[PDB]
Amino acid sequence: KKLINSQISLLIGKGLHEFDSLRDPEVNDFRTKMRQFCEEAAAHRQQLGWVEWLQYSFPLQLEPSNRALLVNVKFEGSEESFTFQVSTKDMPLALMACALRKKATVQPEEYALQVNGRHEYLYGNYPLCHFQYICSCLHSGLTPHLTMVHSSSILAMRDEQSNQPFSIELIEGRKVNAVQAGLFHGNEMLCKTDISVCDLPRMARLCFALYADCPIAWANLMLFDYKDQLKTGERCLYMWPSLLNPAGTVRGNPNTESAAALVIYLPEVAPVYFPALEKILELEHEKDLVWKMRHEVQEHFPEALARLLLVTKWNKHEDVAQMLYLLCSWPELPVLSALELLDFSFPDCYVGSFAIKSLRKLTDDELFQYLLQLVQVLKYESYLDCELTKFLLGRALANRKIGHFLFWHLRSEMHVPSVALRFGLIMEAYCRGSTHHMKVLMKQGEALSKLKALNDFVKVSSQKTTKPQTKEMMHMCMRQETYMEALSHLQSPLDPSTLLEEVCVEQCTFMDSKMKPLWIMYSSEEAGSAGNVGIIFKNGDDLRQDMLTLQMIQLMDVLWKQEGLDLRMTPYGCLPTGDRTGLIEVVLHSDTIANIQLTAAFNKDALLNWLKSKNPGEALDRAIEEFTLSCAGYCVATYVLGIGDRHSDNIMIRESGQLFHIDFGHFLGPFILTYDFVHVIQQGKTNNSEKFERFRGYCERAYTILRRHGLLFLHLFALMRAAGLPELSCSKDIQYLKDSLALGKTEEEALKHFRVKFNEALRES
Ligand SMILES: Cn1c(Cc2nc(N3CCOCC3)cc(=O)[nH]2)nc2ccccc21
Repeated sequence: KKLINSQISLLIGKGLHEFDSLRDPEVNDFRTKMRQFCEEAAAHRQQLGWVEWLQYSFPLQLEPSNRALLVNVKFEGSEESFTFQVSTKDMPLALMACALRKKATVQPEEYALQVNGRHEYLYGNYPLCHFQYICSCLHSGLTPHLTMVHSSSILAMRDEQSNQPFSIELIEGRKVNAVQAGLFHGNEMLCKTDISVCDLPRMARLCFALYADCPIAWANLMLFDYKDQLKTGERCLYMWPSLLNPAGTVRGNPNTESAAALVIYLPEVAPVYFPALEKILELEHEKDLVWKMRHEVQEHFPEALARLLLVTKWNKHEDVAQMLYLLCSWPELPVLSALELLDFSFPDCYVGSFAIKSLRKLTDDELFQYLLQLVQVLKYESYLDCELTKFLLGRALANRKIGHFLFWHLRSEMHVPSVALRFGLIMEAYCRGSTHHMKVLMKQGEALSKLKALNDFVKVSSQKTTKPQTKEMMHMCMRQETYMEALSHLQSPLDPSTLLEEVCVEQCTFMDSKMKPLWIMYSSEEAGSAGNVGIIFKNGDDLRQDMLTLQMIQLMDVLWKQEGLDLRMTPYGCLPTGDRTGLIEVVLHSDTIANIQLTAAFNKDALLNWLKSKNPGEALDRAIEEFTLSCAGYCVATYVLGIGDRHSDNIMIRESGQLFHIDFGHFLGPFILTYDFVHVIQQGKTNNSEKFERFRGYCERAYTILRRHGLLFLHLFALMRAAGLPELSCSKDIQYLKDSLALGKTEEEALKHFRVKFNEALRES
């Protein structure tokens, strides 16, 4: 009744009074409208069925021949566990019907299979092989553990989890040192840094830059307000430190004490708004030809809308109204085309609304893949109340996994003052819709706060004393009441399906490096070996570049699995949580190349003998295949993304044989093919052509599949420019993908070019 308001403030890292203190009507209009939208989404959520509620809380973790395996099935009420044998091609209902007959001695449509000690469920018309939990148990050799949960238990859980030419007067400034004005409609100008007042578009930006050559500060603002009315008159521009930047935020600097301010005046012409859609509908040499053929583009080339929207004159109101008439009648564009329109080059709200309309067909799995890029588009946005915010919030309240990651993508960027207001207001609105999930994320917030204090304890002690004494100091600090309660019994921020319960204090350690990252181990009695999970807590380094690289490798694996090619990739979870704060998922039963190299007689034998120890007898044959597929997959991945600084310490190998990279610090500027890995692929033989030429084929096929989806990597990386990455800021960064994948060249021309690069790495081996 009263605690909710106080709980949001602690959770989002900013007090609710701070929004009210600004006295801005736009912020107040957002808080009132979004709350009603979020509460209506929460009202429909309670009206949903028991299976529909499972689709929200526990989304199906699905995979992107008459095998049989035993399954341990138990009930909610009793501790009785009935183990029986089933088939991999069987439906979950068949497993439920078989479990029903076991309890009869000692209807299945009323049950749902819950994964023991996990926030995951098995349901729907899909064979057992299509589930992520089943396939993971098969390679580990473990038997799946499921619990029968009746419809009444899911329904009871739902009830407990409920809620004239344009001119401006340049007055004065106040800066520190020893003013260029320009009008923009996206990435390009409207006039020279010479435009009529009636010839001004709705999404027009007035950009400023203060300099002496030495750049000092910049400031951008919208000509029209949130209520479609042109701004008048006097305005104070709180400048941001630094030629002219149109991509930057249209909101002033919050530090009104130290940052520079510029006073400007907007001359009154009448209370002139912008004409509504109803009124709009009535009204080198290649660019002119494309605009001439505009009707043929709407009828024959719908995909060419992006090229048509760049050629249209935004500085003339006649061309804008003519284009908008076609846009309202324009057919629905596919996912790939809609992602291109979200870029800063297309600022118009109607273009943005058309993109959202085309993005409505996205599945919860597809939305999760591009979620990071969609959150970045919010930075490019002009106003708080927009279609992208409504779409991201509406889908976050429809799927709890989406709502989990959306929150963390907004919470991690709260320390940045340019996005602190927007991201905080979106999180506040989401909390009004999901009251129970707000409490769930609070437990994660308490755990990360304790981890920061534990990392600070380690950072100080490691300098004062040695490594074994600092480890025991960390152990004694963890054993405390406050630490044992906050760090136990919570949903993992890296994966909401994974439950972190008991923390194994003795297994917990730290790396003796510059930032001192924490190693946190867990265990669950209900889950068993599935509950044995680890988390790496890092503080001081920016993990935004590490996550993006790991998300692209995850995307590569998804695109390869779509064409029936499983290159056994290891896409472990990486997620930033705050100011240089983040988490890394531990890939258990794996070690670095350096640790294994340090019995074997030679360096080439070190990796092979380790595989012979973990996979004995005929199990070694699978480990070589697992290594060959993973090496070929990561070889293309490290070449396309351009991952440099590669040594034995940043390359890891699983006990099953799977090879994977870690520590992605530098990207986008050949691929390493050292004989140490080649020796494993060739089964230990000095000369094995039949085993090497197969590996050569896997590298060539993986490269061609990514070339076909070449535009997808180009569209997503262009949207990530808003984040402000140090290695992904200029047009030269996106050019690396155009050079590595060779988009301009044909399928055969790029494959022949790839063969030269493949032989270059083999000659250096
Ligand atoms: C070796 N070591 C590392 C190195 C390190 N390990 C990483 N992981 C990736 C997931 O499987 C486990 C290893 C990812 C990464 O970026 N850096 N971090 C540590 C943190 C605490 C203790 C030891 C640590």
